[PDB]
Amino acid sequence: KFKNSTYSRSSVDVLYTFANCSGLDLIFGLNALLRTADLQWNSSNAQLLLDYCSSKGYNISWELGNEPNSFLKKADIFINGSQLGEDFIQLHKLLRKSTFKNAKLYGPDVGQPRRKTAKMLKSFLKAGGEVIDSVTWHHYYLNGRTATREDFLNPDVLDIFISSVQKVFQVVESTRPGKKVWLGETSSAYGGGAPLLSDTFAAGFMWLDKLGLSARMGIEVVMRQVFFGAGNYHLVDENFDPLPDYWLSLLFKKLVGTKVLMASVQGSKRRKLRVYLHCTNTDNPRYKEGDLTLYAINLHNVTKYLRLPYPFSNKQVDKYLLRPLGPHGLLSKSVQLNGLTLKMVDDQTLPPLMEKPLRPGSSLGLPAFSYSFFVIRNAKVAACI
Amino acid sequence: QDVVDLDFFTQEPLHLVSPSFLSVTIDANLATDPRFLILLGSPKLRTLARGLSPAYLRFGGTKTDFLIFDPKKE
Ligand SMILES: O=C(O)[C@H]1O[C@@H](O)[C@H](O)[C@@H](O)[C@@H]1O[C@H]1O[C@H](COS(=O)(=O)O)[C@@H](O[C@@H]2O[C@H](C(=O)O)[C@@H](O[C@H]3O[C@H](CO)[C@@H](O)[C@H](O)[C@H]3NS(=O)(=O)O)[C@H](O)[C@H]2O)[C@H](O)[C@H]1NS(=O)(=O)O
Ligand SMILES: *[C@@H]1O[C@H](CO)[C@@H](O)[C@H](O)[C@H]1NC(C)=O
Ligand SMILES: *[C@@H]1O[C@H](CO)[C@@H](O)[C@H](O)[C@H]1NC(C)=O
Ligand SMILES: *[C@@H]1O[C@H](CO)[C@@H](O)[C@H](O)[C@H]1NC(C)=O
Ligand SMILES: [Cl-]
Repeated sequence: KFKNSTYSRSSVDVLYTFANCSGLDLIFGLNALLRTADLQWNSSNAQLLLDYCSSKGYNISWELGNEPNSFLKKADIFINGSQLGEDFIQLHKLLRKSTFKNAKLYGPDVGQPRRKTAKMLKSFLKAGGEVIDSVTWHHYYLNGRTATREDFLNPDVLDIFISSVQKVFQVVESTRPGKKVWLGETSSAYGGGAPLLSDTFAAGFMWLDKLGLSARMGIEVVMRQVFFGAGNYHLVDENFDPLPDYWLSLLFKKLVGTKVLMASVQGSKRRKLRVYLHCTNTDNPRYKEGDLTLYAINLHNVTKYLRLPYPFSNKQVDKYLLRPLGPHGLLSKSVQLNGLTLKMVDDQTLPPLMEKPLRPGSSLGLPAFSYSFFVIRNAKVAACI
Repeated sequence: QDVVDLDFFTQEPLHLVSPSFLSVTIDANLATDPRFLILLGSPKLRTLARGLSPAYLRFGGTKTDFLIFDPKKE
C-alpha cells in the first residue's frame, strides 16, 4: 500500500508560498524511514532539503517521522524511542549548522497513548527530549469507516479524549517536566473521516469540545487534520468551498483569547451541556481588555437556558449561535450564524461575523444539538487585562 | 426546568495557549496529487487560509516517511 514517492523544488515552493501568502508558519515533516546499515537515521536527503530551503531564505520548522509507533506495521521496520531520540539529536545538529540555527524542532508525532505508544514516547523524551521545542502527539476519536451519527453526538465518545490527554501529561511530567505539549494532527475520525459526518455541522461538537478540553487541560497548540485535501475531515472541499468546521474555526479564531479560564454547570452533570471560558481575543476590534468569551455545546434534544453568575448577570452579551442550513439538519454542509447563512462575499472577501446583542440580564438560549459563543462585554476581569 | 446556572473561575489564567492555538495540517498525501500546484495556487483557498492567521500549517501524515526530496524533478 505504501510506496516511496519523490517531490520537487517546485512542490516545496508551492507549499512555502501558500503558507507565506496565507500568513501561516510552515512545519515540514522529514522522512524518518531513511535508515543506514544499522537502523541509524540517514540525514543525507534531509541535508539536500535543508540546503535548498536555506538557499531560498525559507523560515521553516521541522518534524522527523509520523506515528513512529506503527513503523513495523507500515514498513516492517521497528525503531525504538531511544534510537528515535538519537535521530532527533542528529537533526538538531544539522539545524544548528544551517542558515536558520534557531529553527524549531517538534516530535515525535506518536499516536494516542496506548501502552506501547506511551513506552515509545517515554524512551523518546528520555533520549531526545532536550532538543524538541514541543512534544507532538495525534488523536482521532473514531474509525471513519464505522463511525455513526450517534457517536458524533455522544458525550461518552467526547470524554475519551480527556484520558488520552491525562496519559500524555503523565509521560511528559515523568521525563521532561514543563515541556509544551501539542496535538500535532487531530480530527473526528481516521480513514479520511466519516462520510457525510466529518464534513458536516455534526463534526462541530467533536471539534469545539476538543478545542475547549485541549485549552482547559494545558495543550498549547491543536493542529486540525486537514485544512484542505481528499478526506471528509477537510475544513475546505476540493471545490474550495468552506464546510461548517471552517466557519466554527474562524469564529473561534476571532472571539477566543490565549488566557484560559473555567466554567462549569451547578448540579455538576457535565455530560451534555459542555462549557469553556477564555478571555476575549484582544485582536477583536469590537471588544476590549477584561471581556470574557464563553462557548457552550448543547447535546440535549431540548433548548437549555444558561444563567451567568454574579458579577456578570446584567452585562451586555453578544451571541454567536451556529445552526445548520436545512434541509439536512445536523448532516448539513452549510451553517447559519444567528440565522444568516455564512458564505464568502467573493473569492477575496470573508463575510462579516455578525453578533446578536441580547437584552442585558437575559438567560443565554442554546437550542438542542447546537454550539454558540457568547462575549460578555465590559466584564472587567483583571485576569484578562 | 431547562434553566442552568454557570459557575466561572476568573481570578487568574489557568493556562496560556499560543496565539496559534487553532492550527491546521496539509497531509503529505496531497503532494502526490498531480494538481498540487493548481490547488495551493487557488487565491480563494489562500483567502480562507488567511482567515485562520496566525496559525501553524503542518505538512505531514503517513506519507511523511514515504516522501524523498529529488533536486532533479520538475
Ligand atoms: O485519516 C487518516 O486515516 C489519517 O491517519 C493518520 O494516521 C495519518 O497521519 C494521516 O496521513 C491519514 O490521512 C491520510 O491518509 C489516510 C490513509 O490513507 S491510506 O492510503 O489508506 O494509508 C487517507 O485515508 C484514505 O483515503 C483514501 C483515498 O483514496 O482518498 C480512501 O480510499 C478509498 O476511496 C477511493 C475513492 O474515494 C478509492 O478510489 C480507494 O481505492 C478507496 N480505498 S478503500 O479504503 O478500500 O475504500 C481510504 O478509504 C482512506 O483510508 C486520508 O485521506 C489521508 N488524509 S488526506 O487529507 O485526505 O490526504
Ligand atoms: C544515505 O543515503 C544516501 C543516498 O540515498 C546513500 O548513498 C548513502 O550511502 C547512505 N549513507 C549511509 C551511511 O548508509
Ligand atoms: C534500540 O534500537 C537500537 C538500534 O536498533 C539498538 O542498538 C538498541 O539496543 C535499542 N535500545 C533498546 C533500549 O532496546
Ligand atoms: C428526547 O429524548 C427522549 C429520550 O429518548 C425522548 O423520549 C424524548 O421524547 C425526546 N424529546 C424530543 C423533544 O425529541
Ligand atoms: Cl488573545
